[PDB]
Amino acid sequence: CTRPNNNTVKSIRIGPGQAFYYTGDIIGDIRQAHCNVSKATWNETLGKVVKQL
Amino acid sequence: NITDDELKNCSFNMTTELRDKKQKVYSLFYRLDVVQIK
Amino acid sequence: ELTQPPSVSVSPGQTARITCSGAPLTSRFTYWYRQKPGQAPVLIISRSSQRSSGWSGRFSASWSGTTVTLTIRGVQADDEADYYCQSSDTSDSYKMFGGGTKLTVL
Amino acid sequence: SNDSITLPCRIKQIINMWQRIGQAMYAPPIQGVIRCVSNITGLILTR
Amino acid sequence: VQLRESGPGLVKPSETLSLSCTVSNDSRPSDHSWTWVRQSPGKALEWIGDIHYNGATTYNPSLRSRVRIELDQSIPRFSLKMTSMTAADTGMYYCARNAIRIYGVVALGEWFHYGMDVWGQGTAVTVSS
Ligand SMILES: *[C@@H]1O[C@H](CO)[C@@H](O[C@@H]2O[C@H](CO)[C@@H](O[C@@H]3O[C@H](CO[C@H]4O[C@H](CO[C@H]5O[C@H](CO)[C@@H](O)[C@H](O)[C@@H]5O[C@H]5O[C@H](CO)[C@@H](O)[C@H](O)[C@@H]5O)[C@@H](O)[C@H](O[C@H]5O[C@H](CO)[C@@H](O)[C@H](O)[C@@H]5O)[C@@H]4O)[C@@H](O)[C@H](O[C@H]4O[C@H](CO)[C@@H](O)[C@H](O)[C@@H]4O[C@H]4O[C@H](CO)[C@@H](O)[C@H](O)[C@@H]4O[C@H]4O[C@H](CO)[C@@H](O)[C@H](O)[C@@H]4O)[C@@H]3O)[C@H](O)[C@H]2NC(C)=O)[C@H](O)[C@H]1NC(C)=O
Ligand SMILES: *[C@@H]1O[C@H](CO)[C@@H](O[C@@H]2O[C@H](CO)[C@@H](O[C@@H]3O[C@H](CO)[C@@H](O)[C@H](O[C@H]4O[C@H](CO)[C@@H](O)[C@H](O)[C@@H]4O[C@H]4O[C@H](CO)[C@@H](O)[C@H](O)[C@@H]4O[C@H]4O[C@H](CO)[C@@H](O)[C@H](O)[C@@H]4O)[C@@H]3O)[C@H](O)[C@H]2NC(C)=O)[C@H](O)[C@H]1NC(C)=O
Ligand SMILES: *[C@@H]1O[C@H](CO)[C@@H](O[C@@H]2O[C@H](CO)[C@@H](O[C@@H]3O[C@H](CO)[C@@H](O)[C@H](O[C@H]4O[C@H](CO)[C@@H](O)[C@H](O)[C@@H]4O)[C@@H]3O)[C@H](O)[C@H]2NC(C)=O)[C@H](O)[C@H]1NC(C)=O
Ligand SMILES: *[C@@H]1O[C@H](CO)[C@@H](O[C@@H]2O[C@H](CO)[C@@H](O[C@@H]3O[C@H](CO)[C@@H](O)[C@H](O)[C@@H]3O)[C@H](O)[C@H]2NC(C)=O)[C@H](O)[C@H]1NC(C)=O
Ligand SMILES: *[C@@H]1O[C@H](CO)[C@@H](O[C@@H]2O[C@H](CO)[C@@H](O)[C@H](O)[C@H]2NC(C)=O)[C@H](O)[C@H]1NC(C)=O
Ligand SMILES: *[C@@H]1O[C@H](CO)[C@@H](O[C@@H]2O[C@H](CO)[C@@H](O)[C@H](O)[C@H]2NC(C)=O)[C@H](O)[C@H]1NC(C)=O
Ligand SMILES: *[C@@H]1O[C@H](CO)[C@@H](O)[C@H](O)[C@H]1NC(C)=O
Ligand SMILES: *[C@@H]1O[C@H](CO)[C@@H](O)[C@H](O)[C@H]1NC(C)=O
Ligand SMILES: *[C@@H]1O[C@H](CO)[C@@H](O)[C@H](O)[C@H]1NC(C)=O
Ligand SMILES: *[C@@H]1O[C@H](CO)[C@@H](O)[C@H](O)[C@H]1NC(C)=O
Repeated sequence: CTRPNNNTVKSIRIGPGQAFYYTGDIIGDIRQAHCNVSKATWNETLGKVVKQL
Repeated sequence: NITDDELKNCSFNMTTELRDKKQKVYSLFYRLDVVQIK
Repeated sequence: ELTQPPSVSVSPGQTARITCSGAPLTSRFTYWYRQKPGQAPVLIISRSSQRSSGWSGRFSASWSGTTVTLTIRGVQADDEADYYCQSSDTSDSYKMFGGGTKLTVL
Repeated sequence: SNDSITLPCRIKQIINMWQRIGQAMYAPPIQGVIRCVSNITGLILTR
Repeated sequence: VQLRESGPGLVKPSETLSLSCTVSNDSRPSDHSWTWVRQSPGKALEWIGDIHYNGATTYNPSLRSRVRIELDQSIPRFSLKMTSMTAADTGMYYCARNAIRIYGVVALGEWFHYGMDVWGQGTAVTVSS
């Protein structure tokens, strides 16, 4: 799994010694977070389940 | 600059270390952490 | 569809601007081409990643409403051709062209 | 085989852990990229 | 990158159309888009259709009932099947490469069209008798 965004994190102080972080900017390749699953591995799983059900 | 289309560039006010002085900064957020009442 | 001026007249040396208008240009991206008569079209403005203004070399383009202005910096007499803006629909189903715009150089 | 389905995943920052309403924990965003690998062991199904 | 069209030159009316466009010197031929666009004399351009190597094709819906675009990938040459030729379709026709670059998962739509960089020879499509 991944969040493929090169991201810049900046810091500020909101009050009497209270730091805070925020997403400043991203460097420029706007993507979407995702996860890969091996396909043939997953079908091999579900055949075991219906075998018992 | 132009294109089609999960981020919001947000105008934003906030306090500072001192009690009276304000702070006009900007940041970014996602979709599901902010709501319309622009 | 799209909307263009039919012809644009300018002297050499000045800055000619062509405004491609149209209903799909609220959202989608605009192409540009050059075609000499009797020869092939030529892509003149392509794009990089989305937050990168596409590409800025010799030409540029701005956006305001449904209008897209085609900025031509440093007009000479050799770029005489017919020009075309291109986009697709916001539904992303089919691809249309501009009407066509002649460059008139004094 | 030699294939990989891919899921769309979203990102949030304001969580409510274990549905305890009133408590709201903020997620500090972190720099660099994100990679984490995990096994699959347990599943929940509902008739 | 090279490309060359292929045409008969003179086509009778009410017959069909067989065109193709051979591509060479392409290090990644497999990840672009391939399209036909035609042009009438003294007119604007006229998009026809497109093909990608998965097999997915779209078309101009007004022309869709008479056209078909197919593909060989061993020889990088994609074809063109227009039926029912009329004299109003006399013009200058083009094959073109529409490039796509990738910023992530292809199956999630993390790509964008670069733009149509490479344009064909042009062919004097003459529908006459
Ligand atoms: C889950 O599983 C998923 C799998 O299903 C998996 O998804 C994969 O994700 C990764 C990343 O998340 C994806 O990787 C991307 O791939 C893109 C494409 O890379 C391929 O194509 C290039 C292009 O090579 C062309 O040119 C050479 C000659 O130099 C030819 O030999 C090639 O054949 C090809 O030629 C064609 O194109 C020419 C140009 O149009 C044509 O003229 C020609 O006719 C040809 O048709 C190949 O080179 C790649 O092969 C290897 O080569 C390079 C060489 O350095 C290696 O570095 C590389 O790693 C490969 O091993 C490959 O085949 C990439 O574009 C993309 O990389 C961009 O992004 C990263 C990160 O931002 C940058 O570091 C990188 O530099 C690239 O950025 C440039 O381009 C983008 C364009 O969008 C810009 O945003 C950016 O600013 C920068 O632009 C600058 O440079 C440009 C060119 O240099 C220039 O044009 C710009 O103007 C600007 O100057 C990235 O690597 C991968 O595709 C996914 N796969 C699938 C199937 O989805 C996922 O990760 C998995 N997840 C997990 C968690 O596991
Ligand atoms: C449960 O799973 C089953 C199977 O596991 C699911 O059934 C499958 O569902 C699929 C989508 O719902 C369906 O795939 C489609 O099949 C048709 C015919 O086979 C095919 O044409 C489709 O391809 C189009 O769509 C995909 C994704 O949208 C695109 O990646 C692809 O390129 C095609 O899109 C192009 O044409 C569209 C037409 O409107 C354009 O809008 C679109 O933008 C795109 O154009 C671009 O791509 C072209 C190609 O590069 C390019 O030329 C053009 O210029 C643009 O760049 C798609 O494969 C399966 O057929 C279907 N299978 C079965 C057996 O039914 C089922 O959905 C799941 N259940 C539920 C409830 O979701
Ligand atoms: C900031 O960006 C966001 C998204 O990045 C954008 O929110 C979206 O705005 C569009 C346009 O208002 C909405 O798109 C609609 O989506 C449905 C289905 O996707 C379409 O069918 C709709 O088309 C009909 O409605 C239009 C309304 O005028 C008609 O013109 C059209 O012909 C159709 O009848 C329409 O495209 C989309 O729903 C939102 N997204 C969300 C999550 O609400 C937002 O508008 C941008 N901010 C500003 C100020 O524009
Ligand atoms: C999830 O990611 C991990 C790594 O981030 C992937 O593991 C990698 O899997 C590939 C093949 O599945 C391995 O490549 C093979 O390595 C052998 C050993 O040298 C080589 O001889 C083969 O020719 C082949 O290249 C790779 O080594 C392995 N890497 C690690 C660190 O384990 C895994 O496949 C990913 N899973 C999914 C579902 O994407
Ligand atoms: C959000 O909008 C603001 C508008 O002010 C952008 O901030 C400006 O960005 C330009 C270049 O990116 C700088 O030259 C200015 O100095 C910035 N203004 C201020 C007040 O700092 C900001 O870049 C936008 N956010 C993102 C992520 O692009
Ligand atoms: C996921 O489970 C597998 C079980 O096969 C783990 O693989 C083995 O784990 C043991 C102890 O953790 C190691 O001694 C072996 O060397 C591992 N074998 C291989 C081939 O890796 C695996 O470690 C588990 N995943 C994680 C992230 O711990
Ligand atoms: C993100 O971009 C910065 C430049 O703004 C660079 O220094 C950094 O190395 C990039 N991140 C990664 C993981 O390469
Ligand atoms: C595009 O936007 C970037 C940052 O948003 C800016 O630096 C650049 O000048 C803009 N280019 C044009 C042509 O508007
Ligand atoms: C932030 O404060 C300034 C003055 O302090 C004000 O002009 C501005 O409108 C405020 N921003 C918002 C989004 O209300
Ligand atoms: C392909 O064309 C390029 C120019 O685009 C050229 O440099 C190269 O030599 C050509 N390839 C071969 C094998 O001749």
